[PDB]
Amino acid sequence: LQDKEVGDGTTSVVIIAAELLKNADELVKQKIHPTSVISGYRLACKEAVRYINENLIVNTDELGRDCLINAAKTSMSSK
Amino acid sequence: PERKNLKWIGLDLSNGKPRDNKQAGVFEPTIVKVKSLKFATEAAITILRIDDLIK
Amino acid sequence: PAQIRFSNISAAKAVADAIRTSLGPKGMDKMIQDGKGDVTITNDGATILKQMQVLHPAARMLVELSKAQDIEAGDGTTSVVIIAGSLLDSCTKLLQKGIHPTIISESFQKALEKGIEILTDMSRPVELSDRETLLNSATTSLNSKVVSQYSSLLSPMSVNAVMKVIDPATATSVDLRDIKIVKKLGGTIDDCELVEGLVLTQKVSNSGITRVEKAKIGLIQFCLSAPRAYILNLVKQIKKTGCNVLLIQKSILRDALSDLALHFLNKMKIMVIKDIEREDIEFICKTIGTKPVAHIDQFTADMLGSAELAEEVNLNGSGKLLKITGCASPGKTVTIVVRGSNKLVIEEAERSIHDALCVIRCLVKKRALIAGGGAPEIELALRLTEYSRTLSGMESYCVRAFADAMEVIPSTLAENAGLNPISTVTELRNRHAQGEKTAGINVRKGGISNILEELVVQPLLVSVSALTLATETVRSILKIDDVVNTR
Repeated sequence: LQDKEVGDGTTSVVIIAAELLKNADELVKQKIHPTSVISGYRLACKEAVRYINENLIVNTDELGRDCLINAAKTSMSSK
Repeated sequence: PERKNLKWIGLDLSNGKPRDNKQAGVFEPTIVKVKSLKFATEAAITILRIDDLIK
Repeated sequence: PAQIRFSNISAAKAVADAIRTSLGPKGMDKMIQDGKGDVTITNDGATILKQMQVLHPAARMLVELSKAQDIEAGDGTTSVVIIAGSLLDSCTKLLQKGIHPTIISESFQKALEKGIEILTDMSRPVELSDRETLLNSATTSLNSKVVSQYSSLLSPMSVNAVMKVIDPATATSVDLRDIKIVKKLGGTIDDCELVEGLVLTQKVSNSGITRVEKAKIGLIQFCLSAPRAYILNLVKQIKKTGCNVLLIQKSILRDALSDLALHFLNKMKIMVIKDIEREDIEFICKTIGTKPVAHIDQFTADMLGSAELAEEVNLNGSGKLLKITGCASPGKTVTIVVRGSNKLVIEEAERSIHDALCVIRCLVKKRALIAGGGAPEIELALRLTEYSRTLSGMESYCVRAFADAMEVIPSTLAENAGLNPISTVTELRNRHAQGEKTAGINVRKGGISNILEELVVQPLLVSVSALTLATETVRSILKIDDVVNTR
């Protein structure tokens, strides 16, 4: 279902989810109910997306070209 | 507080060193990262919900 | 005698605790691949109980409780199992203390009627039909779904359908019998209509006239067959009388209206729809007044059903439906014409409309309402404990045993919401004993507070019917003392 949206990111959306599974198991082994861990994951992601959207980048304007030509240069590094 | 412009210091995807990204041009669309975090949390919540079985 | 009763207790308690975590909206989903591959991922325990491989008698009687509670009120399916299992678990102390199961069962009956009369006046009842609080209960029920954006699309339609016919069934309560329902694949969700009378969804494609003001209706279930004798006489009877809209049934054979008789029935172009649905056939006949007659010599002049507007009309632009008004006694089951291009907006709309039906029939069979979510169970566990203190004899513990077994519904609601169960339950008891009834556990935000401010409320008859059914089956399983195979 992630794969139909943007293409890549599939290994990351598997790996981060698996680490959330692992750390949630380590939490619920400490007499924590999984309801609390699920709601904490929900609040963490809801806060994290606002953390991301406060600190995004729109430098790639029509004025942002030296960073863009540097992106082009570093995309073909050691060739 | 003054060093807010030490924020995008990510990993070198080729050689693995702490490196700039905004000057280096290492970029990824924000909707990709947001949707991947959303779907990873949804997957984690769904598999954590299947819990109440001795199995 | 006791060794089989104990096995009944243990089996029913084990089959009740297999769905005990699924209580409440935070009840987690299951997975039992018992049998031959059952991927049973669902948070609702009713369909878990309907797929449970059950061999024990007392474990099967709670599966019967599930369907009984779904028939009576449509809600609280896991509650009637958890209350019964906790009660049967609490019977073991009364059995090992020395009380015979007859005294246990009759004291549970006394505690049941005491709990019903305690719950029935501690409510906040409605005084009139009160369509505002019907829409309030719809916000409690028809929302928290994918039809949350279809809630105003669906709640006042059924509210107005009960406004049309406040029907005299079980003390003028909502039956399954207001104005006949249909559903059509395709269309938009806004393409629902409230009708007056019979609707058909199936594809009738007549180039000629099916639009008759005196649309005479018959039910001839005699289709055509293959050996002319028993073939054309019903169409000659159609040319006699003139039943211009007749629903066809293929009860005889498969070639229903062959071109010999089909052009005979397209020389006047009758309505032709085959393979009519069997449970709705008798409701269609209750609507129309014609007779469901397959014997073509039993077609009489008093079989002429009445209809006013009968058209193969493209309702909502393209849906070629056959709607009918002006019948003998139409109106068979509350109309929500479920149209939807997507499939989930069909099935969830119809399922939530049935949920709305089973709660508005709950709201008006008994016209009271309480704050749901663990508050009346704590209230019962307090008042029945006081009553068992006042009560004498060997029943004095059993009603007390009825009291503590009531406490599993908040505690699971405390546990499934992640709270520490025992401390939150006794803090709820301390709050209720000096405060109010409506204090409980808001699961929708996860915290103990006054629920009537936080609005997790339910009609009274859900709780009353669940307590009645659970006490009935607990009574029966206590009275059950012998089994025998090999007839």
